[PDB]
Amino acid sequence: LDLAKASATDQLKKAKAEAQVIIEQANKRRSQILDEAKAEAEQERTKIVAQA
Amino acid sequence: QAEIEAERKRAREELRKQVAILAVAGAEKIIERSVDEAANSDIVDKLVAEL
Repeated sequence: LDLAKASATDQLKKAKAEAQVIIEQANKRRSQILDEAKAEAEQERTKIVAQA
Repeated sequence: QAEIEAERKRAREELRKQVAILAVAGAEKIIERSVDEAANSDIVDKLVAEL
């Protein structure tokens, strides 16, 4: 009992934190991706209505 | 987008200066084709005095 539930516990929560981090990596990862997108878009726009 | 407008306006204004300038040439060629299409005879004596 002790051995099992122990291993499961540790691996479990360790796995937990790892996962959370991963979510963060994707988080500001794809999120930052979003910000950059915002910038580029902005450029294209200024161009467009300038052309106007 | 805002800025270019004023300039374009100036351009048209010059088109007005050169426009009035062109009034002369229009009087000129005016009488000219008048005689051409007169196509009967041309008496340039009669002064239409076109602007």
